[PDB]
Amino acid sequence: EAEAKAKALEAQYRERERAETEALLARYRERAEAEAKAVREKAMARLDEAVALVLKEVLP
Amino acid sequence: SKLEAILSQEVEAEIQALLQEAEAKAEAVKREAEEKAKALLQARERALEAQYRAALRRAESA
Repeated sequence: EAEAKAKALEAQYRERERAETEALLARYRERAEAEAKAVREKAMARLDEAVALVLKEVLP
Repeated sequence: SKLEAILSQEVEAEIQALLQEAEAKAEAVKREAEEKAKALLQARERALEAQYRAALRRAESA
C-alpha cells in the first residue's frame, strides 16, 4: 500500500508539475509578446521628435 | 504423578508465555512497519512537492 501510494503521488506530482509549467510558460510567453508589442507601439508613439534633437546635437 | 502434573502445569505456563511473546512481537513488528511506511511516504511526498516547487521556480525564472 505504501509503494502504491508513493507511485501514485509521484505520478500525480509529475503531471501537476508538467501542467503548471506549461501554463506558466504560456502566460510568460503571452505577457512577453504583449509587452514587446506594447513597447514597440509606445516607442513608435514617442518617435520622430528626439531624432531632430540628436541631429542638431550632431550637426554643427 | 504429582511431579509429572507439576511439570505439565509449568509446560502450560510456558506455552502461555510463548503465545504472549509471539503476540507482543507481532504487535511491535506491525507498529515498526507502520512507522517506517509513514516516514517513507512523508519523505516521498515532501520530495515530490519540493522538486515541483524548485522546477516551478526555475521555469518562472526562465
